[PDB]
Amino acid sequence: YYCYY
Amino acid sequence: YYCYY
Amino acid sequence: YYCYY
Amino acid sequence: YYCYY
Amino acid sequence: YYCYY
Amino acid sequence: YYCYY
Amino acid sequence: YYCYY
Amino acid sequence: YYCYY
Amino acid sequence: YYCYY
Amino acid sequence: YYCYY
Amino acid sequence: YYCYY
Amino acid sequence: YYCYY
Ligand SMILES: O=C(O)[C@H]1O[C@@H](O)[C@H](O)[C@@H](O)[C@@H]1O
Ligand SMILES: O=C(O)[C@H]1O[C@@H](O)[C@H](O)[C@@H](O)[C@@H]1O
Ligand SMILES: O=C(O)[C@H]1O[C@@H](O)[C@H](O)[C@@H](O)[C@@H]1O
Ligand SMILES: O=C(O)[C@H]1O[C@@H](O)[C@H](O)[C@@H](O)[C@@H]1O
Ligand SMILES: O=C(O)[C@H]1O[C@@H](O)[C@H](O)[C@@H](O)[C@@H]1O
Ligand SMILES: O=C(O)[C@H]1O[C@@H](O)[C@H](O)[C@@H](O)[C@@H]1O
Ligand SMILES: O=C(O)[C@H]1O[C@@H](O)[C@H](O)[C@@H](O)[C@@H]1O
Ligand SMILES: O=C(O)[C@H]1O[C@@H](O)[C@H](O)[C@@H](O)[C@@H]1O
Ligand SMILES: O=C(O)[C@H]1O[C@@H](O)[C@H](O)[C@@H](O)[C@@H]1O
Ligand SMILES: O=C(O)[C@H]1O[C@@H](O)[C@H](O)[C@@H](O)[C@@H]1O
Ligand SMILES: O=C(O)[C@H]1O[C@@H](O)[C@H](O)[C@@H](O)[C@@H]1O
Ligand SMILES: O=C(O)[C@H]1O[C@@H](O)[C@H](O)[C@@H](O)[C@@H]1O
Repeated sequence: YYCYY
Repeated sequence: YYCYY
Repeated sequence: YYCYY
Repeated sequence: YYCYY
Repeated sequence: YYCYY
Repeated sequence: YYCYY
Repeated sequence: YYCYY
Repeated sequence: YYCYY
Repeated sequence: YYCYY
Repeated sequence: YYCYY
Repeated sequence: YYCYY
Repeated sequence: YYCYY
């Protein structure tokens, strides 16, 4: 799960 | 904002 | 599953 | 908002 | 259990 | 995608 | 328990 | 992704 | 890679 | 949603 | 590596 | 969300 804000 | 679950 | 808001 | 499941 | 994709 | 368990 | 992905 | 337990 | 939604 | 990489 | 969201 | 590496 990786988020790039 | 993009998330890769 | 990847979402691009 | 587009999601690619 | 109900999922709404 | 939202699930309600 | 409800999750909103 | 937010879950409300 | 297998996902079970 | 469970993924097994 | 297995994740259970 | 629990991951078992
Ligand atoms: O675009 C970025 O700044 C960063 O994005 C992340 O996903 C990459 O792992 C990192 O190496 C990049 O520096
Ligand atoms: O359009 C964007 O900003 C981003 O969209 C994501 O899906 C791509 O993985 C990333 O490389 C892009 O920078
Ligand atoms: O790395 C991936 O498998 C995917 O990552 C997503 O962000 C991109 O939009 C998609 O084109 C790629 O196929
Ligand atoms: O990468 C893909 O297979 C698909 O991704 C979707 O977002 C595009 O609308 C579609 O035209 C592509 O064929
Ligand atoms: O919100 C919706 O569009 C739909 O959501 C589903 O869960 C309901 O069973 C269906 O009757 C609704 O039309
Ligand atoms: O905020 C949303 O888009 C959705 O969030 C879900 O939890 C609700 O069951 C659905 O009726 C909403 O349309
Ligand atoms: O039924 C429930 O407990 C919950 O279901 C979720 O989808 C709604 O977003 C939340 O407002 C409700 O409190
Ligand atoms: O229902 C709740 O207690 C909480 O649910 C969260 O999603 C809301 O962000 C928060 O403002 C509420 O206080
Ligand atoms: O557990 C399940 O319902 C399903 O899980 C999938 O991964 C299997 O390919 C399918 O044969 C099963 O019926
Ligand atoms: O605990 C669960 O509901 C699920 O957890 C997953 O990791 C298992 O592959 C699946 O067979 C189970 O049904
Ligand atoms: O195959 C595996 O290593 C693992 O796959 C997961 O889905 C099961 O929940 C876990 O008990 C197994 O040890
Ligand atoms: O398999 C393991 O080592 C561990 O996996 C975790 O998910 C269990 O909560 C923990 O009790 C086990 O000891």
